Amino acid sequence: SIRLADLAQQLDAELHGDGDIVITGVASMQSAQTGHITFMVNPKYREHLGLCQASAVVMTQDDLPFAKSAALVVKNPYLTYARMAQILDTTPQPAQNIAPSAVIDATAKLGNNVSIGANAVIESGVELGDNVIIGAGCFVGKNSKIGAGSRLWANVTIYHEIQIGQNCLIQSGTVVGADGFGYANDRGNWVKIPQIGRVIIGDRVEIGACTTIDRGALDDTIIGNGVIIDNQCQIAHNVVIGDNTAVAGGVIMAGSLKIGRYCMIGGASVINGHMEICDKVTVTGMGMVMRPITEPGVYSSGIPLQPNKVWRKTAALVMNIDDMSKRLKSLERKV
Amino acid sequence: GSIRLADLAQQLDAELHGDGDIVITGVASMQSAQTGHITFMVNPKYREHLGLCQASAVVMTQDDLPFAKSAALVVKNPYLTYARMAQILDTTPQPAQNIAPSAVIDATAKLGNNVSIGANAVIESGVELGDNVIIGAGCFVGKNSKIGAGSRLWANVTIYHEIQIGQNCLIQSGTVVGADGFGYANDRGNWVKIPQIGRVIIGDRVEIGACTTIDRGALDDTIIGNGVIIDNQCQIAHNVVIGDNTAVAGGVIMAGSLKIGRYCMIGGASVINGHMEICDKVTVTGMGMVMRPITEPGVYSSGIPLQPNKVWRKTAALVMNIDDMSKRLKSLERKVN
Amino acid sequence: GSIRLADLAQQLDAELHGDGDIVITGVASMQSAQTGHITFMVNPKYREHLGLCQASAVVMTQDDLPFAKSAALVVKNPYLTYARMAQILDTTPQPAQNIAPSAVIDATAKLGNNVSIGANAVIESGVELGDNVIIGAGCFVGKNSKIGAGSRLWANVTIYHEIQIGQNCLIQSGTVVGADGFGYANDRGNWVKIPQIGRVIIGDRVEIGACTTIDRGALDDTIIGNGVIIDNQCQIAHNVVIGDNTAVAGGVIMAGSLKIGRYCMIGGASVINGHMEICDKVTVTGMGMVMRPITEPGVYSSGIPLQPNKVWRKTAALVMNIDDMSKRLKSLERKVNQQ
Ligand SMILES: CC1(C)CC(=O)c2c(nc3nn(-c4ccccc4)c(O)c3c2-c2cccs2)C1
Ligand SMILES: CC1(C)CC(=O)c2c(nc3nn(-c4ccccc4)c(O)c3c2-c2cccs2)C1
Ligand SMILES: CC1(C)CC(=O)c2c(nc3nn(-c4ccccc4)c(O)c3c2-c2cccs2)C1
Ligand SMILES: [Mg+2]
Ligand SMILES: [Mg+2]
Repeated sequence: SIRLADLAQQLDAELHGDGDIVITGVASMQSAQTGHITFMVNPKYREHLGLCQASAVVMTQDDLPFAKSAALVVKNPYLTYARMAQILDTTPQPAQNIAPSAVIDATAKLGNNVSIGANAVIESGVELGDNVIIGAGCFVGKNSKIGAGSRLWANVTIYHEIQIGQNCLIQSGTVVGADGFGYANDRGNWVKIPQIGRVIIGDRVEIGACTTIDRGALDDTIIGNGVIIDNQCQIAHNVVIGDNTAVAGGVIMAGSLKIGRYCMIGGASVINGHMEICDKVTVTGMGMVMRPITEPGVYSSGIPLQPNKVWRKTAALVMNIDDMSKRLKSLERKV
Repeated sequence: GSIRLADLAQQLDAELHGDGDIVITGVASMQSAQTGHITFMVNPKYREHLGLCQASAVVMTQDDLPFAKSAALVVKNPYLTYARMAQILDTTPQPAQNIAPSAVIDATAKLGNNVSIGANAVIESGVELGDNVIIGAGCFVGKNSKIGAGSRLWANVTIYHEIQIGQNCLIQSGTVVGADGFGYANDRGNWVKIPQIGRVIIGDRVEIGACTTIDRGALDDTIIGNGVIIDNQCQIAHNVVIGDNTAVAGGVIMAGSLKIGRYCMIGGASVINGHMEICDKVTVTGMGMVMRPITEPGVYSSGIPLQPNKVWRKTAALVMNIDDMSKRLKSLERKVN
Repeated sequence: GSIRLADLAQQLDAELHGDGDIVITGVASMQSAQTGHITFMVNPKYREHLGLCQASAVVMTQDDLPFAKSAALVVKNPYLTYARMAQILDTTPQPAQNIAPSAVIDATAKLGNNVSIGANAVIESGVELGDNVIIGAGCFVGKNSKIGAGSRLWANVTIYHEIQIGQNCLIQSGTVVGADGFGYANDRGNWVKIPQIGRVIIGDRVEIGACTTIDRGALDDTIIGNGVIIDNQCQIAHNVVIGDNTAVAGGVIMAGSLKIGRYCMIGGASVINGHMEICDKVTVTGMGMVMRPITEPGVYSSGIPLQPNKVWRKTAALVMNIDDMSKRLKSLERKVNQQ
């Protein structure tokens, strides 16, 4: 719990109402009860703010006239919401202290206040920084290093020789450092290319659940600082992702792709490899990226949904578009 | 477990034609069935082939009966009868039996009657496991989560904190329920984490495949209705709502705050945008690119399917330049008129 | 790990030019290579750059040799030689060594010689592990499953019951082999589970990436042939059959009862529908949408690639209205034909 006056101070918001109100948590506008602080971004929710039963509402100045409760005025309600939710976070830690069922190699190097959950497995030579938390059931492979403040939820797999920076967060089911998909071909038989590169993850990286990030073949797969990656993504060997880029759910990236800084890769996109995407590119969901992207801006692909009866005709016509083109050229020639 | 044919026929509400004392030991395909096996025929084209099936009994319709070359179980719906008899004769093991000494179970967890927990599973404080719940080896169940009676998790399932799972659910290995939704605010180009303090509510009789991820909500909850079936490798984002009885095939990727109605069918590898609604009784065919709300029931499709590469090159180049083609058509139309 | 250059050259069937007594400690990229490293050159545009490479030896072709600024191993196939020398000098650790005290192993399991089982792995009753099999930490191997000699599972792999895996396979972490196929009957709108009592049969020398799922069959079996390579995040549905030496890149989804032949190459993020067959020696390029059987070898493709969003908006609008474009074209043809 926190006093509304103290919360507004920490949030650099200006308070309009009883600063002695006690805030115990954050809630949506529709669910907020007494003690909750909430927020609004869309002006449509103005007309019925009197129906919201939160103790306080984070809003802008243009919103204040419509307020029907204590209000914290800020320039950016959504960012203030992020900050106040961190202050009022109820999320537990993946582990507390080192569990007696954890299996930790005697050559592991552990900092202070490291927590390791039940049945986690820590291999030889692993370095865990101060305040690192390893969840139940994780595996951390030989000589990997995890920087101070980083946290793995339950059942994360880190392979060997992996480097992870400070204050990262990796959700369950994710695998960092599996072999890249590298094979030579000897007369039709695949010949494995050992993948002896690594994965380097920077600081403040968040990776979702059941995402896979392969190690490089010789040099490294690199995730920049401040990158956020959603669930179900595949980051192939020797991919390089620039700082602060965001990758939404289910994105598949091929080997040796380079993505710049401040990019936004939409859900379920497919990005081919051995090419570069420049800074400040947005690919919208399901984008089929076949060529380098050299200019910033928003890019898209795909023919959207239609009723099935309509789609049948659309697809058949598109598949015969060469014949349509030939007929147009012939008609131009004749006219 | 072996069963007399007459008893199996009674449990299936089938009409027995043949020796009720035949002992059935399992279910098999028509081509693999041997003595002791029961099988089924759904396709009357195989009537002439039944003499090649070595099953001790065959489930079939009344129209099929004159063609039988074995004891027959006559039913109205051979396919449904097959599902029922396979359940009766199921050889699938349980994920665990009893409580393994290597499992780590917080003292405050509440176990119902006849709960089984497999080797090296981890059960956090405040967890409640209903009667007959089975947790597979190596699972994690997070703080205060509740799993209803008869639900079963295979090995290596991850349930986060404050998750509610109904009765008689089944969750395959590698699945993660309740990870953080993809919630971040942007501050001058830096991403600022939004704690995801909502939950996941999973209803009764829900089946979830392997390596599927269902994220918790930001403030309110991600909700999966009763009787929903979800295949492998699906992504259900934070604050998605999936209505009762909907089926989601493999590899479907859903964005945040999507609401899918009841009785929908979402084909494999579809991609569904967020902050929008799909009404009841909608079918999206495979690889559907769902970018806008769907407000009428029925069948919807997208995608330009495969062609020989030489042909595809022309299709793709012409589509990409279709604006020029459209302009040329208009210009030719004006010249002719 | 260290090996004299002359000995390495002999094991590679390479021709040594330079000091055979050089001690090679590992493999590196041309850009990263330092003393003790061996590297390779596949692209002759780097001949002028070899003086910037500080490897102790470089694998190259006879045509490259005049450009060398180091000991050289001359071979016909630098890329294949690299694969072989990377295997000889492999630094990849094993998933486990010996049998960990924290592993839980059913008394009825049968182990071959020199089996290793990692910490907190769980082995069910009736499992058979062949000689030199390695089971990583935290794995689960379900009842009666059999893993052939030399096969290795990395950490946190799940093998269900009644699964058969061949020799010298390799499965990366997070993968699930033998989960229930997506099988349901329907009773008045209620899904009725169909127990999936078939199996998965995986052949010899199969490599499977991370977080891939391969479901068991409904009655008969899901089958992966010998020498198949499957990348990460793939989905192989119940009763799929994949022929020998086929490669499947990352994120491919295959629906039930698909049959893929031998020597196929399935590009990343492709979607392959089921109850159909793809013949031998078919290449599906990335993101391919396969709706019909493929009966002739060769290369097949689908998809409309990326455009700037403002351009894409117009493209999508025109395509969605392509039927009207077709009707206008036919009408203009009748006019030009004087009808
Ligand atoms: C990173 C952020 C804070 C902001 C953001 O821009 C974003 C976010 N979540 C998304 N989910 N999906 C998605 C998921 C599944 C299917 C389809 C789409 C996107 O495409 C998402 C995007 C993007 C839009 C355009 C480029 S990235 C949250
Ligand atoms: C649930 C059910 C008993 C019936 C059903 O409706 C269904 C089933 N299995 C499927 N597999 N795939 C699939 C998987 C991967 C790639 C491509 C396709 C579908 O699209 C499937 C569908 C659906 C078709 C259209 C909408 S849902 C079995
Ligand atoms: C097996 C091999 C040594 C050779 C090979 O053929 C191949 C390889 N890696 C790939 N990655 N991706 C990919 C991954 C993610 C997104 C987009 C593309 C492909 O499509 C790949 C392919 C293929 C190309 C065409 C058919 S298979 C490595
Ligand atoms: Mg243990
Ligand atoms: Mg996908």
